[PDB]
Amino acid sequence: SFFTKLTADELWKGALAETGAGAKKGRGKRTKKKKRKDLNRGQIIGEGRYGFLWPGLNVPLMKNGAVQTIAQRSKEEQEKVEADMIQQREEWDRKKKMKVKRERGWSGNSWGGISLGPPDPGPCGETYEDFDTRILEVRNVFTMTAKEGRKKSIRVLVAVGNGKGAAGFSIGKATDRMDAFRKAKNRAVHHLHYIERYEDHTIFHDISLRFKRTHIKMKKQPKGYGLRCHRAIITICRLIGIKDMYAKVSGSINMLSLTQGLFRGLSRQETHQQLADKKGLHVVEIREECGPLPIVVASPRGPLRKDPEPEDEVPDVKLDWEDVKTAQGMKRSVWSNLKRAAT
Amino acid sequence: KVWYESPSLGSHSTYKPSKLEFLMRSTSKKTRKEDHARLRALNGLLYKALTDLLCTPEVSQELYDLNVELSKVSLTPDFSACRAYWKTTLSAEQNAHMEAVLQRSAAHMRHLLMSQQTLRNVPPIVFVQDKGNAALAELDQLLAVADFGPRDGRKRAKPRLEQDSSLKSYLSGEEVEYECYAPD
Amino acid sequence: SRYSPEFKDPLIDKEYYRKPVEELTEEEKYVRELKKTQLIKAAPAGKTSSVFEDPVISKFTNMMMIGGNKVLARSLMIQTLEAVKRKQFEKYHAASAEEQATIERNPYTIFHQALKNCEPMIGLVPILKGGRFYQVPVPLPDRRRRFLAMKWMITECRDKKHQRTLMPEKLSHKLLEAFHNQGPVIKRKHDLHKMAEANRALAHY
Amino acid sequence: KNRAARVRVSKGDKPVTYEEAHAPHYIAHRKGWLSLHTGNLDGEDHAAERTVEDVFLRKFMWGTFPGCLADQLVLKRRGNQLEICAVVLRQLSPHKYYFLVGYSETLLSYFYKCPVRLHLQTVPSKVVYKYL
Amino acid sequence: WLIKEELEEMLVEKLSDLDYMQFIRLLEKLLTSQCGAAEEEFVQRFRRSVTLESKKQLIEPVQYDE
RNA sequence: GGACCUGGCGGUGCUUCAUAUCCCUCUAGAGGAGCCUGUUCUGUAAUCGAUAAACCCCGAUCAACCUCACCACCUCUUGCUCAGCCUAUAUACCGCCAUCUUCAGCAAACCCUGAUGAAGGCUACAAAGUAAGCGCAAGUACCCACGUAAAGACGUUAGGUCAAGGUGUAGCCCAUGAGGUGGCAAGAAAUGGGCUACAUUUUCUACCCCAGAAAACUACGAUAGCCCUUAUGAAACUUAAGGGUCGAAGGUGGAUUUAGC
Ligand SMILES: [K+]
Ligand SMILES: [K+]
Ligand SMILES: [K+]
Ligand SMILES: [K+]
Ligand SMILES: [K+]
Ligand SMILES: [K+]
Ligand SMILES: [Mg+2]
Ligand SMILES: [Mg+2]
Ligand SMILES: [Mg+2]
Ligand SMILES: [Mg+2]
Ligand SMILES: [Mg+2]
Ligand SMILES: [Mg+2]
Ligand SMILES: [Mg+2]
Ligand SMILES: [Mg+2]
Ligand SMILES: [Mg+2]
Ligand SMILES: [Mg+2]
Ligand SMILES: [Mg+2]
Ligand SMILES: [Mg+2]
Ligand SMILES: [Mg+2]
Ligand SMILES: [Mg+2]
Ligand SMILES: [Mg+2]
Ligand SMILES: [Mg+2]
Ligand SMILES: [Mg+2]
Ligand SMILES: [Mg+2]
Ligand SMILES: [Mg+2]
Repeated sequence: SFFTKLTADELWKGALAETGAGAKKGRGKRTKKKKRKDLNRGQIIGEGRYGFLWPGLNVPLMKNGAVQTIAQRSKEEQEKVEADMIQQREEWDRKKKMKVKRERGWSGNSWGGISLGPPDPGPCGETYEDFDTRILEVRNVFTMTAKEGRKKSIRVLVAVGNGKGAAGFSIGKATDRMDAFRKAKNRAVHHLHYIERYEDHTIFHDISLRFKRTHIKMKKQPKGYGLRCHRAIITICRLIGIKDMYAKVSGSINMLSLTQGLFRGLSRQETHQQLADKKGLHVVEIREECGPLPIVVASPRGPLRKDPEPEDEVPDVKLDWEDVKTAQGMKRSVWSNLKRAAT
Repeated sequence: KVWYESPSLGSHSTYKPSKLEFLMRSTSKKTRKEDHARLRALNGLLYKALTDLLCTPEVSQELYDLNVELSKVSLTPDFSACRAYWKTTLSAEQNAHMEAVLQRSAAHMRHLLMSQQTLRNVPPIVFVQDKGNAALAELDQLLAVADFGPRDGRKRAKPRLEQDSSLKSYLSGEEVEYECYAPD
Repeated sequence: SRYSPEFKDPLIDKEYYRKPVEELTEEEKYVRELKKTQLIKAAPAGKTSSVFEDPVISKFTNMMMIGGNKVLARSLMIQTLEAVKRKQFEKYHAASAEEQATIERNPYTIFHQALKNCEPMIGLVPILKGGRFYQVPVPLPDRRRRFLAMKWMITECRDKKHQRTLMPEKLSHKLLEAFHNQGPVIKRKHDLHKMAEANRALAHY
Repeated sequence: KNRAARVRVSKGDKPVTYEEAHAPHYIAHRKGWLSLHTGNLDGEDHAAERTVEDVFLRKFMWGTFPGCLADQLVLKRRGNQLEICAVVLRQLSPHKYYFLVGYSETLLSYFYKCPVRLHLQTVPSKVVYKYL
Repeated sequence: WLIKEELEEMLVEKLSDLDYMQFIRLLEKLLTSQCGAAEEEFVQRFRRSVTLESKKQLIEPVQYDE
């Protein structure tokens, strides 16, 4: 019956079944899902199976200065039109099948390490094109609710940085994963740290700190050493602009504790100029590649002390057994000093 | 502090229990657990203050001779009146005399509470006889008057392990003027 | 209600209005100037300013009314008052000059006194203490006492014990009995009080 | 919960027209009728026939002007005249709108045996009353 | 006294309920004082006259027959 | 395994409440009888759906044929349809709804606290929240500004409906489709709702409220049974109305329970 027919919107809303107890709690999963298709997309008003040529609707109204008359395509000429529409339909399907594949993260199914692009431009014509965003953790958090039972939300941790010392991180929370991505990355650029870098490639000194239960030990390294660090530290270091560093993470490997523990340690590093000013002495760098040449890296801006720094015959500094065990060669590990891709 | 918590952040805030504050208070505000404690403690002070006034001879020689005992004292949280339950004696006639003396004394008692300025802002004091013996007083009064007449296993997956393809769809594919009159 | 809360009940009392101004107090003067600004409900069809109006009989009539049949309920009431008066005129003419002085012939006086002799002072109401309901002998408010005297009188006359006796004869006979502190309804009052005395020990519940 | 002809609250991104935004209880209060004829007046006949004709014309115009209608049709009957008033978009060329007007008026005049006129009002975009 | 929805239009701002009460409590505190003429035109800006309909019954005209 | 959070639950505390409302109080009922009607069970060759609140005179503002989807028998095969299917799945859905709701909350976008932990965000003499939108509210309908309707979000019950229609998936295609004839729908029983009663505030007649009779085995009381007639229909022991005959249980109904300001 003609009167029992419905519109396409009604038919797709029913067929897709996006509203319902199945879609309320995700009670239904969709390895095979009905996908909405616009069936009026490639359709031309006036074109039908019979192949009639209606002047002014599907063919031009005037031809050679005269009004065209009703005509019908030949059986052969109409098959070509039908065949051409089928090919155009598979070509359109091929255009949708051709989607550019994006680079993966730390692993194929992991969100960690994936770039989210620059943060969105602020309301007052503010822009962050110089900043890159990286995901550090995407978690599904499940909240038990008084009336609705277990609900699913997303907690995301992302880090931002411009590669020139300015970097930050923020947590994002939302019911949708892409709304959380927006919140974290936009928020992160308003909580930026500035990180001091020695010669714009490494840290100024070895950093050993604990944040809660996560211990991070970082070592200053020369050029060409690369980033031999926990994968998250590698990601964060590329955003900061650190090229050469060793880091060892022990204790609880909690991504959030690691991130904020890392930023706390990198933000409290004393530069060579700060050391020179504090002690009113020259900071002299001795490099084995340059032999005995003394390279003054920093000099105090104020007066220069005349009394040498006391030379304690033996320093009362606390040592790391891992560092000492290595220096002596007693540290044997099949996993240390393994060949890895450039980082 | 003790197992009973006393770390209130607004600990120094000046407790102001007045009838006017209730009208400017936010009924939307939900009372804290320790907000009751401030009310409960004030009620204890009102009990001690009335109880002590009761046993001193000078305040009112009529009041002292009665040897009145207060069962309980609970100030209204509205602050309209200070309820002051007084234990009811078994003697039926004595419950009226005690009550009458209390009502007359109550008016002067409120002024005497201003003498202790800390308790100055006291609402009108109300005395309530304990119905345990008082309710029976009303009945027995009617009981004698009354005329009694001429006597004679589907597997349930873990929600945290539930697989999702949101990343696989993300990683698989990057998702996909001039106006003029009489145009020819 | 179709009356907004602003509507006040009408005061139907001729005397209340003819009272001179001088006798009025400063409080009564304020109430009178206030009502001139207030909305007044329409007077109900039941009550009028008539000098023969009796609110108690009008109430007893409504408690006898079945299914909104006021005409029948009113007819039964006036037939009862006529039956009471005729029974007293017959007792009056048959009596001696000495006994005649004690014989009441006004049915309104008999009706009121008959009910007042049936009003129960105290009643049994279940006050709860300890998880159980104990029929505590509780004082009765004035409204409840008057209502119970009417409900007991109407209930007794509707009892099936009366066989083919019309209501105006039953009710008249019960009113004159209760007027003399006699009858079943008077017994119900006495027994209710006696039960309330046997449960005096339960007044703590 | 009532469902009939109620566009349900969403995230604030769904544009609804004035007609779509008003539930049935607002009919005759805030919104008028989409068809006006005498069949539903007391003592008047042929309400069933006017109703079937109206259901057809709405389907006919939806499929005859595919993707062009920006709102529901307003159907007016005076005497034996049938006037169809439609709010359409400005995407189709004017030649195709004139073709379809001439075609639709003629075909409907012969189908229902009455003079039929079609009145087109063009809008640049669907008029949005609110974002539900 | 003007209602909150009328104060919210004189000020052209949104107000809380407690904001309204605080303003009224402060105006009442001003009337109890010995306010002069300058302090009386100000308070009347926030007093809205309440027009009361009279409950007095309307009397029908007295007509005359033939 | 430790600590903590949330939810659920507690024969868990305290406090204040429900306005036809949880208890008592007020009025008329149900629960007992007959009848009407629904369901269950049983029965039958002989639908389906609803089925605690939120099913049970419910889908039906309605089944003698038809309706009809059931059963038996017979028949047709590109079939009223560029077929058809009341076949499975309401736990794939649209559509339209129940329910808390006789609620007042839901909430995008931001901001802040907890070390940037799961989490949390209020104090008015105010101490971190601001909030579009939706609902309530307002407005409108009915006789007012009252009342009654209408309205009532998000969410709860994978609540109801694939048999209104439509439709995803799966299945049938000489049959799970189509047509014809006849037939089923009863009551050992149980139960829900309703009607009529048990009578004297009643029954009959006149009247529409100043009457006369009736009033316990010829009273009250069947709208039941049986018989006849009429109405509708092609078709009526069957449906309805009326008349005749008949004159039964019932004598105001335990625990329990419904509605009304
Ligand atoms: K709990
Ligand atoms: K009953
Ligand atoms: K549904
Ligand atoms: K269906
Ligand atoms: K289906
Ligand atoms: K019943
Ligand atoms: Mg892989
Ligand atoms: Mg409803
Ligand atoms: Mg029964
Ligand atoms: Mg059934
Ligand atoms: Mg079933
Ligand atoms: Mg079902
Ligand atoms: Mg149920
Ligand atoms: Mg048949
Ligand atoms: Mg049939
Ligand atoms: Mg079939
Ligand atoms: Mg369902
Ligand atoms: Mg209203
Ligand atoms: Mg309603
Ligand atoms: Mg409303
Ligand atoms: Mg279900
Ligand atoms: Mg078949
Ligand atoms: Mg009969
Ligand atoms: Mg016939
Ligand atoms: Mg008989």
